[PDB]
Amino acid sequence: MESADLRALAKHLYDSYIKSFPLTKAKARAILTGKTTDKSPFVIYDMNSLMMGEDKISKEVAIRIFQGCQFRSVEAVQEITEYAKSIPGFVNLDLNDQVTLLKYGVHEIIYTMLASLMNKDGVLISEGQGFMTREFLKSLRKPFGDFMEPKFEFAVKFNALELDDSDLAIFIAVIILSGDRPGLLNVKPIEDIQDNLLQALELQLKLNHPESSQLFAKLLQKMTDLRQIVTEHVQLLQVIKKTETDMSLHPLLQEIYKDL
Amino acid sequence: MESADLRALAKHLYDSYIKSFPLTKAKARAILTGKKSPFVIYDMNSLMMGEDKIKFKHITPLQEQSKEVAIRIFQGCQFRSVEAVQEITEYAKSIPGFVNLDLNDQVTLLKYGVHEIIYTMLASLMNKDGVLISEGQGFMTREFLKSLRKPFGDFMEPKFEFAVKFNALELDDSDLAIFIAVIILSGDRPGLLNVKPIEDIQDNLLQALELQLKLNHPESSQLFAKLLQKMTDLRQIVTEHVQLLQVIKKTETDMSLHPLLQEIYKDLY
Ligand SMILES: O=C(O)c1ccc(-c2nn(C(=O)c3c(Cl)cccc3C(F)(F)F)c3ccc(Cl)cc23)c(OCC2CCCCC2)c1
Ligand SMILES: O=C(O)c1ccc(-c2nn(C(=O)c3c(Cl)cccc3C(F)(F)F)c3ccc(Cl)cc23)c(OCC2CCCCC2)c1
Repeated sequence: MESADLRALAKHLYDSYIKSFPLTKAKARAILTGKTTDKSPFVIYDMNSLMMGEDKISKEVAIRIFQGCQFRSVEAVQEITEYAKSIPGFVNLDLNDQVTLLKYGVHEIIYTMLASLMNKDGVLISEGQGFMTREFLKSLRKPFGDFMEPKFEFAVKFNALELDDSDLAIFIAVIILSGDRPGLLNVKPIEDIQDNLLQALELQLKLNHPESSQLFAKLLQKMTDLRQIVTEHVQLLQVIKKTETDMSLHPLLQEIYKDL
Repeated sequence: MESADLRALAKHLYDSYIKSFPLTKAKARAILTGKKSPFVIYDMNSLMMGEDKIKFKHITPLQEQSKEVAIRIFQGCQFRSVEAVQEITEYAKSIPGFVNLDLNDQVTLLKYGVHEIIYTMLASLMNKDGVLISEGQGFMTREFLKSLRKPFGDFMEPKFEFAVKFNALELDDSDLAIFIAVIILSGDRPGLLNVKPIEDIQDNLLQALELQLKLNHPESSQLFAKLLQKMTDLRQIVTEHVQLLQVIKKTETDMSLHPLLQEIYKDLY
């Protein structure tokens, strides 16, 4: 609750975030804007560029891309879980509430952090080694094309806030420590942690974006749109599963989606 | 370098050690010796009453957990160990020079060090008759732990065997604060990128521990050497520990936790 303490918490979370997520927004942005020789991605914009891309960096292409999304989402769940344990107080919570917070929080976080990998033309893949175009993703057949596009729609709006990794590290923590998740046993300790995270985010945004009016409020308003987009994602994903048999969901994602 | 620098480092680490860990050795020993009473778990019925009266957070039934007591206690060890890792990680940041290391090397040092540190610090909570749990609110007997069925009983006992020998050195919290730092700053962990600064810090921690032990146990002959020799018992039992855990997972079908819980505890299983 004191500034030094709030700045210390910000530094802690940023450092843990760097340790936990291999591909930061800062690195993604350097790749997307370029001007460098060594970091240029191979761009996948059609079927044949995809073929060449596998040789550089079976199933029907839409499915293969879906399985690529879910395999990375599972890895992201693992990275997010490691990050969560570094949030002060999280591992001391009731073990059931830890599961619950991760269960309902990972999806919102994956959307947030996916945006870091995206611009209006596509998304970085394979640790930034590839770039798959939005138009290619959107043109995937039957339900898959429309499954991909809303991730871009959110990302373009979220990215206009110009958050950097130091901002995102605290924002992600706030999302995880949401006391309103269904089935929480002890709301008060989660809310006490979140108030400290919210206080730290508030000061971080004031110091890092002093010219950005009410960025704190605008970012909390983004957490609202995240709740709606994750809801649409699950409903669409359920429909796809009840139509496509060639789709396995990783048992970790399978568990997260059950009862959700 | 100089005596004052080494004493300052000792005091800095001691002060941080107190801040980082919930139950110090000094407080634990007062409880173990009877100097009010912790709730005592000595059999199945006292365990049931103890979880119902006291809230032993690591041995409370989860959803999708084994109801078998031996498994529940085993997993409780793993859940507390997860908590200890974060405590050790926070302590590490207070060691002068540590946060300036390469971030990958900070991660590596903590990764390969926490097991040795958890064993070491567990000894502070243990005597030959049992172990303090829940910040000293409970005391679980060695006989109860050792009498758990199949491999679980034999998984518990080696921890007591080590602790009893380690505790004969009669280290206090000011000694342990430096010793634990020395363990973290081990230059021989696999995959370190820049060993030189890690050994430079460890050499300072070693000088500080050597002087600490001379001043705090002037009558304890070659205590510095005997404590470094305990790295032999520590490296060996962590090795044994890994083999034991493997047998349990490749044998026990009733160990299922919610996959998100499995992910949280993934480095300790
Ligand atoms: O690296 C990451 O951090 C990363 C993170 C996320 C995705 C991703 N997840 N995702 C989902 O639907 C999804 C979500 Cl958001 C949350 C949870 C579960 C899922 C799902 F299980 F259902 F999969 C996308 C849809 C559209 C798009 Cl463009 C991306 C995703 C991701 O994409 C990897 C590559 C996409 C292009 C082809 C090659 C692989 C990468
Ligand atoms: O408070 C602490 O600082 C504390 C510290 C350690 C333990 C502990 N760790 N441990 C391990 O096996 C272990 C080790 Cl040493 C190193 C690394 C990882 C593990 C493991 F992940 F595999 F778990 C025990 C075995 C036997 C016994 Cl008696 C204890 C431990 C500890 O136990 C708490 C339990 C509460 C419920 C009732 C039973 C004791 C508490």
